Amino acid sequence: DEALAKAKGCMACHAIDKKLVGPSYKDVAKKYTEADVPKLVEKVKKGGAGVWGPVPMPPHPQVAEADIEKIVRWVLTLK
Ligand code: HEC
Repeated sequence: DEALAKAKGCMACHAIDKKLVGPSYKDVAKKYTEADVPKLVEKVKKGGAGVWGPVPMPPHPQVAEADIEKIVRWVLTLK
């Protein structure tokens, strides 16, 4: 949910309705659906670049994959 995203440092680089370093969560929800959850979860975990730009999202080797999936399913409901 939102409190979890913020507890895991996500909202330093992402906001619901505007762009910061990474895409807005509303743009992420517009690009993907619940079909894509497994793919997004790997991206947050392993990090990486190129889908939205050249600046990489760092890996998250110490955030539980269960928590990441929670944040990701919530991101996707922001329409
Ligand atoms: C900067 C220090 C970041 C923090 C911390 C987090 N994210 Fe991020 N994210 C960042 C960038 C620069 C990008 C674009 C990467 C690219 O391919 O261009 C992203 C991307 C995402 C995405 C979209 C993934 C994709 O479309 O391939 C999601 C769903 C996302 N980020 C979620 C997310 C979560 C849940 C974070 C906290 C656990 C998190 N990000 C941190 C920059 C940064």
